[PDB]
Amino acid sequence: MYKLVLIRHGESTWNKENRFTGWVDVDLTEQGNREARQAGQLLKEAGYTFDIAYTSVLKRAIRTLWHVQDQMDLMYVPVVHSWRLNERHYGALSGLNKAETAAKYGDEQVLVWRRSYDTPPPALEPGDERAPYADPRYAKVPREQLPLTECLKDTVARVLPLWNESIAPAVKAGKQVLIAAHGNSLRALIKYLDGISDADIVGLNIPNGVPLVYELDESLTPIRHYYLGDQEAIAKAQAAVAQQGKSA
Repeated sequence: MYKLVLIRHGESTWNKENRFTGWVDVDLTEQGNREARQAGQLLKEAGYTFDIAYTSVLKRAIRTLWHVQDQMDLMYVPVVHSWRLNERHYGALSGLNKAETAAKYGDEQVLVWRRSYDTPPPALEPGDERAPYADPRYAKVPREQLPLTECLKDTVARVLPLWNESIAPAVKAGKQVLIAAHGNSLRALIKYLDGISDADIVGLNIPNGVPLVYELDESLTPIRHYYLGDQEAIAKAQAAVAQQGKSA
């Protein structure tokens, strides 16, 4: 039997301004910093330790890891930073206000864009400032593998290699692993690990900064999973995540 812990980054500046983020590299707010610190305390008090962590190349996930490593006294552990754990790419929605966007296109359309399995948001133009091609983070990724937008199904295809080739072998080797990442990239990994159907993944929302522990059998199949923390604080967290709602 093995344990794997997962954590969405703490509140970001764009979670607060209610803007679709994707691969735009925004930072944590003070509240997001505190969420991260608190997740570290919670794991330290529960006795958890880690031998290795995996995260994205986006600083909001990475600063969340930093805060967890700091409160846990694990600043020395190996960290693999991978573009494959990047938040699902939000195309030409990136930067737009989610409420103003539901007001223009329909609340339905915005639910498709945020939560469906296989519908992509509209794509960036290839010369959009926000396209990834000049970014040194992705200098080694061949150009055709880089998205201008992504549906969740693409996020799954992009995450699995890291899991098959690196994270699964770490877990089996006996390493105690933390993955600090993003709402939708974690939705995607969970969809694979739990065998959640295309239909059912629509409703899964993951709150900011709450450790989520998978217990895995020897074949890496989930036995159970649970959040750590106040179950009330977090039902409220997931209730706020439902903010694809139009404004006045």
